[PDB]
Amino acid sequence: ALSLDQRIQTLAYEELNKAVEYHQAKAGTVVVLDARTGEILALVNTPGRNRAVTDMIEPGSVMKPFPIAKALDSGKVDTTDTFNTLPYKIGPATVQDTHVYPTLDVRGIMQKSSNVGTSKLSAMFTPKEMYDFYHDLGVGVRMHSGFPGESAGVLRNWRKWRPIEQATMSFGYGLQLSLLQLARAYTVLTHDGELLPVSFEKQAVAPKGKRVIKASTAKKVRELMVSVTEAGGSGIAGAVDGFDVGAKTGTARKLVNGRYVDYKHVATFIGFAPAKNPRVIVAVTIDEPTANGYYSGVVTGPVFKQVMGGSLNILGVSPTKPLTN
Ligand SMILES: CC1(C)S[C@H]([C@@H](C=O)NC(=O)[C@H](NC(=O)N2CCNC2=O)c2ccccc2)N[C@H]1C(=O)O
Repeated sequence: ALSLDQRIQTLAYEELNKAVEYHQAKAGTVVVLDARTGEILALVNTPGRNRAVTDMIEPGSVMKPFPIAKALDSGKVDTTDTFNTLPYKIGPATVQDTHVYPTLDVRGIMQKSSNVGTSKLSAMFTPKEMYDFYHDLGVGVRMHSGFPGESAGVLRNWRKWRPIEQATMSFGYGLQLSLLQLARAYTVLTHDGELLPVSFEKQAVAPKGKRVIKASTAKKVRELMVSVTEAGGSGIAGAVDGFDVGAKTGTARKLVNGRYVDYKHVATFIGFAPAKNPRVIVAVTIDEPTANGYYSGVVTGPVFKQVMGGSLNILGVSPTKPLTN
């Protein structure tokens, strides 16, 4: 009846805890979705409540593939287009990357995780168009997974938005998602641009997605995302031997009385493989690591590596390129 694979479940548990202990972190979560059905194959939380469904976080940089997809789907951006990625101001506040480049093409924006570049891609759409796009991805939306305490997330209405909000949401702040809503949204990337329902039951009928982007655009985005796990990309720690992996890192500062603090982070890592035609999505978040680094790449990449590499094995998926080990 249940779609949870005990072997992936066990693997996800062990590796989650090994990372949480190692990094002296408060809490953490792993979800593993079927990339074409939305079946949950694994879902684990450090002890306590089912954080995967009940808790909402700001996605940060693991949001960025979505505005990017939107740009490309519209016809207004091509994958080769170059953008000005310098710091710029919207009223008082300033939008910037942690490493400054003067320009990046779209592929640069993904591989390096450019806040500015993502917000330049966002800025070509009306508030309504971005809202509608995030809503269609399930941001702020009940999933009816069948779990109790299901968080809807938060998606403030576009009629209310200050201009800075459009921009900050495009690179992941001022909006909130359960890790499970976030994994789900990635089915748009994996299921040829159709958002899938999520369920913990084996399903007897093909599930029907809602079309959000073209099949051609998901394909292009998945290829862009391979850059994240190769040299020059922020998720190199996440690479799995034998396979190209489309992934996205995200490190977020936390909100304490509504101001962002520089001594408290949430590390996230979501990816799928094989990149060209994925079978699986793996999502990791770890909250408030205190030892042995705080970046997505070093905190959540290794966890992802082991859960993805062990899932592909367990499901009888063969390596698509030769090992270098
Ligand atoms: C370190 C990174 C490469 S920057 C980028 C990105 C997305 O996650 N993270 C940020 O832009 C994030 N900013 C952030 O939290 N806030 C909150 C409100 N405004 C704002 O920008 C940050 C975290 C740590 C140091 C510097 C910046 N991805 C990181 C990755 O891959 O771990």
